[PDB]
Amino acid sequence: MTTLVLDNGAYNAKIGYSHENVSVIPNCQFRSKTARLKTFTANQIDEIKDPSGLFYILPFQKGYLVNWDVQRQVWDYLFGKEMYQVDFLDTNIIITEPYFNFTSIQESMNEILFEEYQFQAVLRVNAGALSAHRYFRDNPSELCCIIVDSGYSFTHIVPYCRSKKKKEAIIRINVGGKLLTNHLKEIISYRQLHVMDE
Amino acid sequence: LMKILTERGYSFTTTAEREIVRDIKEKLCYVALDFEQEMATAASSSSLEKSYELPDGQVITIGNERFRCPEALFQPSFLGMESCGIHETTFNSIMKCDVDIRKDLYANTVLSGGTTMYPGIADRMQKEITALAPSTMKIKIIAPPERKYSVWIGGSILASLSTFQQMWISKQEYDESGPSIVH
Ligand SMILES: Nc1ncnc2c1ncn2[C@@H]1O[C@H](COP(=O)(O)OP(=O)(O)OP(=O)(O)O)[C@@H](O)[C@H]1O
Repeated sequence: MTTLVLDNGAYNAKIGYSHENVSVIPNCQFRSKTARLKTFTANQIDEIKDPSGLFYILPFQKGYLVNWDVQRQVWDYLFGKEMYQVDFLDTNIIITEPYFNFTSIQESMNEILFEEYQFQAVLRVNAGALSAHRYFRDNPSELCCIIVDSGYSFTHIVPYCRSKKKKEAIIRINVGGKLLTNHLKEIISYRQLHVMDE
Repeated sequence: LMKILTERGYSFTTTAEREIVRDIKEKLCYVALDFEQEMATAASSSSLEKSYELPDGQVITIGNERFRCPEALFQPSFLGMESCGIHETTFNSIMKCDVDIRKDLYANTVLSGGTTMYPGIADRMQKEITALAPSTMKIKIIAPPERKYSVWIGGSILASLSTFQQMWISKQEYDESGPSIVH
């Protein structure tokens, strides 16, 4: 059987099945100031002939979640067609979770996953834990590894040893790709004009 | 008017020539007795022939087109194309208009356009509308002294009206409705 691996964040929502759907599908919705305020979904941005001035509706602005509505709409729009073949109980999903995420929000996300989409199985694996498993499989002679995951909205220094992570020497840094993009925006704005917010 | 001048003896046949006939309207644009003005003036042709200035110096005493085809507005049958005389045409317009609004239509009949520069249009419209209209309703004709460009003046005012800003159509709504806007 096939499975659906899902990683999610502020910038990207990477879902993929056992063989294909390898891309940079975003997680946020786009509203065009010109296209009659139409609310686009993750991949529908390609339908926008003018992405200038797109207003971003973000389920995550940083490591943690906000406004479930957007995330559930994105998941529905993704599943509704070729991306996942909406069939629910035929296969299972494996979702990633941040290093230290809202316990309540994450258990409620699992609740929603079990109730509304009713995947026959899902688990609480960590985004860093999956990369740790990948690296361990790549190098079976290794017994301990540190992951520096500098995502577009994440910067995690996560240890892994003996197939277990310790919650003492685990670091996160707020200097992410989104902050870098915003700083470049502000710099260009300040050095070419007094205001620019694309 | 060119055919009238041909009957007279000039016999122009092209616009490059009858540009001066167009200009003749600058002085040969009076009418008093819509029914017999031209005849009564041909009978006593004096101090009414303005003698328009021809290029070749031919100042022949123009005295029949002075009253022929300023009246063609009130008498379309005088030209050959038939229609309600301009006065009765306006009258039929305000008649087909509403009954209550017809009082203000009588009281606020405006005259505008280059052709309305004829000094006699005001008085002749007064007379014809008073003959065609009831006695209770009067005719308060209003011909601006500069009716030549009254349309342009009013348009410029409407454009440069102070608090008229919000009613201008802009690229903002054009980029989402285009010509599908009110039109
Ligand atoms: N002072 C005048 N006396 C008599 N006739 C005139 C006078 N001035 C202009 N005309 C005639 O009126 C015509 C011009 O009309 P006017 O400028 O009032 O409206 P227009 O803009 O020319 O017409 P339209 O509005 O249809 O374009 C000219 O062809 C001219 O022969």
